Amino acid sequence: RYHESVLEIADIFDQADFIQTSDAVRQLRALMPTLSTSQIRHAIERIAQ
Amino acid sequence: NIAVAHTDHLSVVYATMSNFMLNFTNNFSGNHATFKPDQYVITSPEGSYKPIIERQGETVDGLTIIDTSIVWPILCQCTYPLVRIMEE
Amino acid sequence: YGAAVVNIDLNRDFFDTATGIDLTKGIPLVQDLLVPIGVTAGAEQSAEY
Repeated sequence: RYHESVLEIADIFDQADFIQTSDAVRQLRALMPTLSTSQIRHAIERIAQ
Repeated sequence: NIAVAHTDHLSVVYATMSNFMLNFTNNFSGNHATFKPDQYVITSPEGSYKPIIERQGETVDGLTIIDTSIVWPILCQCTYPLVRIMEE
Repeated sequence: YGAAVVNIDLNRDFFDTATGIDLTKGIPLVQDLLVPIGVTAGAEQSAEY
């Protein structure tokens, strides 16, 4: 009898300069697709571009 | 870099091939500590005895020997549909 | 006189096409920044939001 689930680090930690955790940033993440490190890298390259 | 390809794609391919009609044996329980293959032989009182798994050594089929170094090209010189940015 | 509807939009003049943003649909829409993998073509678009 259990339920396996994902626990975001933001749902544990909330140190101010360490882990951004504003509800804004939270729901903005809720909008995001699942990500690979390559996806994130591509995003970073795009903002750079 | 490649981990999302293996987990989020290649694993599903394993899951389907896992059901193909001719994959009839059970190969591994996920427990290196205990697992042994089930072992059947055709056999008759009239004296015949053919094991289904047997160890005859290297054979012409070219499948008896494994080169583990295959991991290296996989971890390095091999691209994937999931990396990268789009690919159907 | 005769204005139909007055809306509060994001300012296209500030958030220019130079920002890579596109405000024509009513929302910011940056192409090819975040984008899901493993989805059929044209499934990327919501991420543009």
